[PDB]
Amino acid sequence: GPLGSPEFREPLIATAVKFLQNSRVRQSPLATRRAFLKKKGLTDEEIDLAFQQS
Amino acid sequence: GPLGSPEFREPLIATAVKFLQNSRVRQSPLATRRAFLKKKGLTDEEIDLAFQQS
Ligand SMILES: CCCCCCCCCCOP(=O)([O-])OCC[N+](C)(C)C
Repeated sequence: GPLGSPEFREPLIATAVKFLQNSRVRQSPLATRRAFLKKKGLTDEEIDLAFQQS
Repeated sequence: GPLGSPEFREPLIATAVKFLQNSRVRQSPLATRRAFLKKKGLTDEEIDLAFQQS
């Protein structure tokens, strides 16, 4: 968010990448994968970046 | 937060541990360190765990 720092967002993005590459996760619909990352507190941009990197 | 999976919260807690171990950070008042982590999106439960592991 607007008052946060990259240091604390970067591990969430990194985990999200590993999440999106995981064989269990990949069996769920794209929207469900995105909703899961949203419930993890990731911003729309962070989710989009995770998908790019995955 | 409570809805987060350990897969995502543990790496964040790990990041908070590194934060709390930092020499400059340790110079700041306790309340300031906790509040900094709160504005990063950690809950008191997660901050307590960070301190526990620090
Ligand atoms: C390496 C990444 C693989 C992650 C693959 C993870 C598979 C999802 C498991 C379902 O998660 P959850 O139960 O919503 O979260 C746990 C949070 N609590 C149980 C609500 C407290």
